[PDB]
Amino acid sequence: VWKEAKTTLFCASDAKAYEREVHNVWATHACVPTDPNPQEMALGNVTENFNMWKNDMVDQMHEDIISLWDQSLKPCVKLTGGSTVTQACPKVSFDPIPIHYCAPAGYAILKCNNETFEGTGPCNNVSTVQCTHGIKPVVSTQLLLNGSLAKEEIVIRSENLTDNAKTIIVHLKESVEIVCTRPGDTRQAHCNISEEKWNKTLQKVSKILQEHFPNKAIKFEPHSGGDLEITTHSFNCRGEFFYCNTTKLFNGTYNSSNTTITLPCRIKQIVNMWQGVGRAMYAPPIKGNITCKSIITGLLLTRDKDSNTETFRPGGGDMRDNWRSELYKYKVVEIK
Amino acid sequence: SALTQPPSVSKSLGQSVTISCTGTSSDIGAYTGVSWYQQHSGTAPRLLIYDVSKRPSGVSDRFSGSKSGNTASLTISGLQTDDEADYYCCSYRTGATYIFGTGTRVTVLGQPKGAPSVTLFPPSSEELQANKATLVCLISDFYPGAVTVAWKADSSPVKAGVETTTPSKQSNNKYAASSYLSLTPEQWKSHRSYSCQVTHEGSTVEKTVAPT
Amino acid sequence: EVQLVESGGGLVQPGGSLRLSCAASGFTFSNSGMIWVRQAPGKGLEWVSYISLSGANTYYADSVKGRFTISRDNSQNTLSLQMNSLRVEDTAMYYCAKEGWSYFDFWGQGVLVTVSGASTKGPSVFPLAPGTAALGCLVKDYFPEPVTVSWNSGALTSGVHTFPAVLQSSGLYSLSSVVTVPSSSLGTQTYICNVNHKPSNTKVDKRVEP
Repeated sequence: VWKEAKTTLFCASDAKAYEREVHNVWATHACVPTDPNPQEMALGNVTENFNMWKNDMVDQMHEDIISLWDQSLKPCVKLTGGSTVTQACPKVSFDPIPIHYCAPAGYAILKCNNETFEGTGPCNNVSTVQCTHGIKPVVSTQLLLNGSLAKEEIVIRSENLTDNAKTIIVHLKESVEIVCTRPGDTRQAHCNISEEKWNKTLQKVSKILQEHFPNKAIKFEPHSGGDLEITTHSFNCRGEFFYCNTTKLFNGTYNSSNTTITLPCRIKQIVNMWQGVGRAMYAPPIKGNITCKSIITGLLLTRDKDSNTETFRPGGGDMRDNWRSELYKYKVVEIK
Repeated sequence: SALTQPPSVSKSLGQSVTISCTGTSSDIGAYTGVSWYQQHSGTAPRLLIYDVSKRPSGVSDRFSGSKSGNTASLTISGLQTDDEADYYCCSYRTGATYIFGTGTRVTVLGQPKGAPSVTLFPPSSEELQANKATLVCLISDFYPGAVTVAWKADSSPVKAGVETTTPSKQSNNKYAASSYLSLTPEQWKSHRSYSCQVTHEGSTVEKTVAPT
Repeated sequence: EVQLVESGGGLVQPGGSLRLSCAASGFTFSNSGMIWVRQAPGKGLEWVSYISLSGANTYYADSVKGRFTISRDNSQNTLSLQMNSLRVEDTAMYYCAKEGWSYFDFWGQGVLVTVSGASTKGPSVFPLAPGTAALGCLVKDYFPEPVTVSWNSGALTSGVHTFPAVLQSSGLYSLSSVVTVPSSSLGTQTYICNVNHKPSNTKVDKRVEP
């Protein structure tokens, strides 16, 4: 029953009542406990079109996290065009928790189970669903953490490379295990990855690239300018804002006790607003070992509009794209 | 290090012709950034095929391109007189470099037989004032591109002082060459007349100038 | 209408220097990569250099590496090629060309760069005196190519045929340019040929009369 529309969606999670940290405290009143039996209805002999970038469902998630982030991590100072603000800024406990969005009455959501689906046009095998699988909301530039992984092969998703400026996005078949650390110079930080995982991924990436763009010599190079967040890999890990050098990881042509590549990060009291234009000031750090093991699930890049070569450079900026990588194969329809 | 083409191929009007283009596993075998180009003698090259098979706007459909393993190929169906030129293929090579083919001269056969229009000029009274004399024999509008040039003083053969171009194709798809006899103003004013004889196919054409 | 206008050709002594310029109009100069291409007399074409749209990425061939320099100005919309330590093997007709992607539509007319140490011999031009008659101009003993012939400053274009030059034993070129005109006009129309041998600053304007 192909009939797309606009609605006001609602959240779902496994929030905890005793708890004091942010995410779940937002969840306890903004939504509902998970139903331990999510069912699926396969639709035999039906194929249907979709355009995987023009979606209100993304915007609602986008607006939710804004209305989440603004009220909970309350900064010390805020500023943009003729306007300055300062409130109380306590350090808070924090983590990412998996979320499902769900469908109101006279209406349901579907699943494009084409694991070889790119974005454009028809989904072959399809089913219907009450609510999506769990996703913890990852606020990150360049890289995609803790999200949804590929099952068959590593596939690429962008509007069209003919319109280059359309940010290109990636999701992977296997996960890269990363650990970041700041010990108890209290500003300078660092991050760690063991070479062999990173080297082969980009090899298998380059191999799927020489196909998508017919003919080439795949070269990887870093960012070229503009503000901090996008030029770096910027992210949150419990009560701060990480900003890490990404210069080494984009390293030219990749060709067909375990050694670790180590990246010089730093933290910032000062952050450029990701919702709109604006620059932000937060509480200084707390003492001790600051660590998170989290896994990379994909990546954002942009086709470099320069040279008869194959220069691919890190993306980011927008967070609507950050939402795109996991909700990809979950849709909007009327029962009629 | 270079892309191998046959140096020359030859077919008739209306027939189809195939040019082969051979490289390595580091250029043609891996890539489809392949482009074909037309060059008439002495003009700027014109884009024909790109990305193995694609045509830009401004190019006749009679042209078509292809790729297999390590070899590119160009196909021209419904051959015309305009199609008589040099042909080159182009490829991206590993390390952002580009490389060109050796060149294939396409000769279209069975064209109209053109008789040579000839003009012979005396040395100017101005050249004789500078103690030089040069006879200019200009041959135009002939086909095919093989001509034999002979010079005569009165009725006797002259071998010394002759310089002749290779015949070269003109604006009207026919051929053009020029032959120059170097003499002294004494050698010119001596003889009653000099004569220029052009042998094309069978017909021999003669022009005569006398010193007056 | 897209154009590529080349200048700066002519003779250089071997080891000497020359700079070529390619002027562009009819499209956005930035957003497109650019290339130089040369053709040795009677030889195959060969790629010289690549520059990217913003610059920064510049690629060179080995038989030229370290001697040639590619640059562009994205304001004036010009491509530049600075050439140093020139050898005779570099003598070629030089072309600038626009990039689509990995392919190259639209080309310059071609500027001939000759690398030779002959003292640049200015040609000697002599008048060749004549319904329908033929007259012309002899461009004798010049080094090097090219020589450009126009009639009445470009006013006479119908009848004109410019011949490919001979290479003499001495090592000097000679061509002739002939035009075919009506027999009545020989007592009203005065005919001028405008020889321009750019490498020797030789601009000659010579009159052809019966």
